[PDB]
Amino acid sequence: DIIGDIRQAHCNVSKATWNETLGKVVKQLRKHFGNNTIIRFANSSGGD
Amino acid sequence: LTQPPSASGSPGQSITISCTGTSNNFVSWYQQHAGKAPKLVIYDVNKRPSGVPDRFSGSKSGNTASLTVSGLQTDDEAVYYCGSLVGNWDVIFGGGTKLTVLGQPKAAPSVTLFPPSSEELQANKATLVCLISDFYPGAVTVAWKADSSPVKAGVETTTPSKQSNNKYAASSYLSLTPEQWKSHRSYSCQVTHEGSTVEKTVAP
Amino acid sequence: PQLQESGPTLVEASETLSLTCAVSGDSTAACNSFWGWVRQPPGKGLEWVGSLSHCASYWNRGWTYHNPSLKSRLTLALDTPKNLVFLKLNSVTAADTATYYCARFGGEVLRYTDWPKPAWVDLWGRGTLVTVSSASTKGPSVFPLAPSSGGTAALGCLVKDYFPEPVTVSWNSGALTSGVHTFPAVLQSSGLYSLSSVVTVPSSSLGTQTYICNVNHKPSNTKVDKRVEP
Ligand SMILES: *[C@@H]1O[C@H](CO)[C@@H](O[C@@H]2O[C@H](CO)[C@@H](O[C@@H]3O[C@H](CO[C@H]4O[C@H](CO[C@H]5O[C@H](CO)[C@@H](O)[C@H](O)[C@@H]5O[C@H]5O[C@H](CO)[C@@H](O)[C@H](O)[C@@H]5O)[C@@H](O)[C@H](O[C@H]5O[C@H](CO)[C@@H](O)[C@H](O)[C@@H]5O)[C@@H]4O)[C@@H](O)[C@H](O[C@H]4O[C@H](CO)[C@@H](O)[C@H](O)[C@@H]4O[C@H]4O[C@H](CO)[C@@H](O)[C@H](O)[C@@H]4O[C@H]4O[C@H](CO)[C@@H](O)[C@H](O)[C@@H]4O)[C@@H]3O)[C@H](O)[C@H]2NC(C)=O)[C@H](O)[C@H]1NC(C)=O
Ligand SMILES: *[C@@H]1O[C@H](CO)[C@@H](O[C@@H]2O[C@H](CO)[C@@H](O[C@@H]3O[C@H](CO[C@H]4O[C@H](CO[C@H]5O[C@H](CO)[C@@H](O)[C@H](O)[C@@H]5O)[C@@H](O)[C@H](O[C@H]5O[C@H](CO)[C@@H](O)[C@H](O)[C@@H]5O)[C@@H]4O)[C@@H](O)[C@H](O[C@H]4O[C@H](CO)[C@@H](O)[C@H](O)[C@@H]4O[C@H]4O[C@H](CO)[C@@H](O)[C@H](O)[C@@H]4O[C@H]4O[C@H](CO)[C@@H](O)[C@H](O)[C@@H]4O)[C@@H]3O)[C@H](O)[C@H]2NC(C)=O)[C@H](O)[C@H]1NC(C)=O
Ligand SMILES: *[C@@H]1O[C@H](CO)[C@@H](O[C@@H]2O[C@H](CO)[C@@H](O[C@@H]3O[C@H](CO)[C@@H](O)[C@H](O[C@H]4O[C@H](CO)[C@@H](O)[C@H](O)[C@@H]4O[C@H]4O[C@H](CO)[C@@H](O)[C@H](O)[C@@H]4O)[C@@H]3O)[C@H](O)[C@H]2NC(C)=O)[C@H](O)[C@H]1NC(C)=O
Ligand SMILES: *[C@@H]1O[C@H](CO)[C@@H](O[C@@H]2O[C@H](CO)[C@@H](O[C@@H]3O[C@H](CO)[C@@H](O)[C@H](O)[C@@H]3O)[C@H](O)[C@H]2NC(C)=O)[C@H](O)[C@H]1NC(C)=O
Ligand SMILES: *[C@@H]1O[C@H](CO)[C@@H](O[C@@H]2O[C@H](CO)[C@@H](O[C@@H]3O[C@H](CO)[C@@H](O)[C@H](O)[C@@H]3O)[C@H](O)[C@H]2NC(C)=O)[C@H](O)[C@H]1NC(C)=O
Ligand SMILES: *[C@@H]1O[C@H](CO)[C@@H](O[C@@H]2O[C@H](CO)[C@@H](O)[C@H](O)[C@H]2NC(C)=O)[C@H](O)[C@H]1NC(C)=O
Repeated sequence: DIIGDIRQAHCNVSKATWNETLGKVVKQLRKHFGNNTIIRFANSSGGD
Repeated sequence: LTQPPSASGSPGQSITISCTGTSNNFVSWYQQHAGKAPKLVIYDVNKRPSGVPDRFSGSKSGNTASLTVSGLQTDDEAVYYCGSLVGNWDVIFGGGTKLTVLGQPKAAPSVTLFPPSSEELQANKATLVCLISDFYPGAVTVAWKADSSPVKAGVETTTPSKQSNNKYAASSYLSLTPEQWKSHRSYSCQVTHEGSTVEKTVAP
Repeated sequence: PQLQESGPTLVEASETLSLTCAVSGDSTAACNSFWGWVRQPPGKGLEWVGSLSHCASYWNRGWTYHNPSLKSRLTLALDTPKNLVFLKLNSVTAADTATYYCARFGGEVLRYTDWPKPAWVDLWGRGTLVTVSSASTKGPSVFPLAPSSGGTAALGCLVKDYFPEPVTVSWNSGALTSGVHTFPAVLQSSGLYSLSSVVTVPSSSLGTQTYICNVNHKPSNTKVDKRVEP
């Protein structure tokens, strides 16, 4: 039996640190896909 | 939590005592016999514990919580406190409700008020004692007044106790300075029993 | 399951009050309930003190709850191997005089959300009375109460500040039984005790025939008789 918080497992990511990284990464993709373009992120499509 | 001061009923009748200030369902009621330890008669509102008769039932409507005892008997005579969790983890208790299932018959109290003595004032002390006895039920509130305005200071009141004749008795002690005693002529002592009050007054 | 309180029944003011509960039939290690204390001042309502539990979470080594007012002056402790509960009160005053009960707290303790939520005391102890006094054993001050109804008036003997109990007051050394009464003791704000007595006698007896009460106090070594005149 589970004795404690009734919860589902969870993963924490700091909003500031991920964003800062994202901004630096998204600029690197534009060294290929061109200086100006729209880059959108989305979760997994589907599968196993 | 606000709990009614007193409650009375005859054997076989059903009494419902309330409690307010409970916004949550953590409400619980306790039963404490005089000269004994408190015992939990109910928890989580309606739910009953082990070895507790069905006639005890908890109920909560809105901000008001209520306990109901049907089929009164001798062993039900005690003080009933309510309590509940509030906020994060703190818990508070009410003033408690005193329920008495004593035998008949009802009777008006009897008050005898004694002013300070001559030897006592010489010790630079002044104390007035109200003696209340022969009343039913066994719960009485006492009030003091100096002339007309009431006295809020120096009031010591204790829980009444049963006598040999089965009638309850209590005594309230008012301790003050001899200066305010000689200044104010008359000192009134008000004793409130089941709505009706009995008053006594003494002057030097 | 039995809770046995133990410790000093008499403590001096401003000192440190220490009390220890001995549990029997259950383990303090059990995560099903919290362990703490609830004090009930004489002829007054129930007041919550506090409770704790070693059964912790990922960010703490345990949980400890204090009553906001009593927080500064108290310390709670649990001995898991020895199955004992501790309570320590610093700088104690006569206002802290109460019957202390060893309390087991039930509620959302075994399955909670966020913090644990204890809400009710399922199991109580017998409890002990701790009286806080800044003084020592005291003799009662005896003053007579002069009467004035209904053909028979009432007179009594006043018993002022004393400590500790008891005091036995008899009228004319047990000469009168019928129509004799004695009221219980009262706790003063100074930590002391006080009580009185009353007797009903006819008005025709007033005269050369007088009434004298016999006061007896063992601890302060006090035997005092006083005659009463109106
Ligand atoms: C992923 O990210 C997640 C974030 O997105 C992250 O979640 C965060 O997790 C951390 C921990 O992992 C959380 O931090 C903890 O939070 C606990 C709960 O905090 C809430 O409650 C307190 C208390 O509020 C009551 O008391 C105060 C003061 O009286 C009142 O002002 C309140 O109104 C309220 O009062 C009610 O209740 C009283 C008691 O029942 C009643 O008396 C009263 O009448 C009222 O009914 C609040 O202070 C908190 O507010 C703070 O946060 C909000 C957020 O919006 C702010 O807006 C706000 O300004 C505040 O900053 C909040 O509401 C904390 O208790 C806990 O801190 C305790 O533990 C640390 C351990 O080191 C101690 O150092 C610390 O001193 C605290 O100890 C006390 O409490 C513990 C129990 O928690 C006791 O065991 C201990 O003995 C001590 O108790 C003593 O003090 C008590 C008062 O505090 C007293 O009641 C006791 O009797 C006793 O004397 C810690 O900070 C954080 O909240 C999460 N955040 C979120 C958003 O989820 C997640 O973890 C991440 N995942 C991973 C894997 O990392
Ligand atoms: C998740 O849930 C679990 C429960 O499922 C929680 O686990 C509990 O956590 C608490 C808190 O740590 C534990 O209490 C500790 O107990 C140990 C001793 O544990 C042994 O004995 C226990 C009792 O056994 C007896 O009873 C049982 C039941 O009746 C009976 O069957 C048995 O025969 C015996 O009669 C056992 O239960 C326990 O078993 C556990 O561990 C086994 C592995 O060892 C495991 O197989 C079992 O399944 C079970 O899980 C074990 O045999 C105490 O020593 C300890 O006290 C120290 O630690 C706490 C913090 O943990 C601290 O607050 C204390 O102050 C104290 O720390 C001082 O002393 C240490 C030495 O004793 C010292 O090293 C420290 O540095 C510190 O010393 C300093 O400070 C003090 C003042 O504080 C000072 O005086 C010193 O001089 C010095 O300066 C704990 O009290 C529970 O045992 C444990 N399990 C259960 C079932 O409750 C868990 O907390 C939850 N949360 C998380 C995040 O996991
Ligand atoms: C994943 O988890 C990790 C680990 O928990 C997270 O990384 C930790 O992040 C926290 C907060 O972001 C950080 O905690 C602070 O660390 C400081 C040192 O680096 C401490 O000084 C500070 O303590 C003060 O604040 C606490 C809370 O307010 C108080 O409880 C504490 O007593 C401190 O207060 C003192 O100091 C002040 C002056 O500043 C003084 O006035 C007071 O009197 C008192 O002395 C915080 O605890 C940890 O350091 C981080 N750990 C690491 C290893 O980096 C990470 O953020 C998590 N990620 C996600 C996404 O959730
Ligand atoms: C996403 O990344 C951006 C940067 O591209 C972050 O913006 C940052 O916002 C904080 C305020 O929340 C700025 O801090 C500020 O600093 C100034 C100067 O010291 C001060 O005057 C302000 O009071 C405040 O403290 C920070 O400077 C700024 N970043 C940059 C590079 O300027 C943003 O915070 C990130 N996302 C989130 C979660 O906020
Ligand atoms: C990644 O994020 C997307 C966006 O939320 C998730 O897609 C969501 O998938 C659920 C199915 O599990 C969709 O529910 C469906 O709704 C439609 C419209 O009501 C209905 O016709 C279906 O029968 C079903 O109920 C949900 O709508 C959809 N989100 C959006 C915005 O359309 C996806 O699940 C996420 N991936 C993972 C792995 O979590
Ligand atoms: C999961 O289900 C089992 C029963 O299959 C639970 O075990 C019972 O728990 C109750 C307590 O309410 C006991 O009275 C029974 O004797 C237990 N039976 C058995 C066979 O162990 C179990 O509690 C459930 N999960 C938990 C531990 O919460």
